[PDB]
Amino acid sequence: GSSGSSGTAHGTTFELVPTSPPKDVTVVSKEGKPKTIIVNWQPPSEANGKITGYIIYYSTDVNAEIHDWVIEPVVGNRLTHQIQELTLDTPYYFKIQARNSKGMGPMSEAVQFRTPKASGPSSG
Repeated sequence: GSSGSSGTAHGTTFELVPTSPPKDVTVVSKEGKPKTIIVNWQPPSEANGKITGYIIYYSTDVNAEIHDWVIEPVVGNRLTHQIQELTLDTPYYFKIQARNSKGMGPMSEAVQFRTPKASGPSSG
């Protein structure tokens, strides 16, 4: 594997951010609430190191610069996130990433998910 001696096995001497995109990227819609949607995902196999949290990006535009893209930081190292108060009949692009004690990594391909539609005056 590599060349080097061993002695002070007091953990790692250095960490390497997750330079790999997440897996199990799915985007569903809330039951009853069209303006609300749930985004699930899973940690990458590489996982050069450990995990502490995740970040999701979403914006009406797709060609827009990450700068414009909003940052939805997830707490409790959660693998799922919910976004309410959104627009209907509009193509929204979502992105999921993995960040650890060190930092964040590369974002996955833009997930195009067409928002649902309100069917019936009843909801709840």
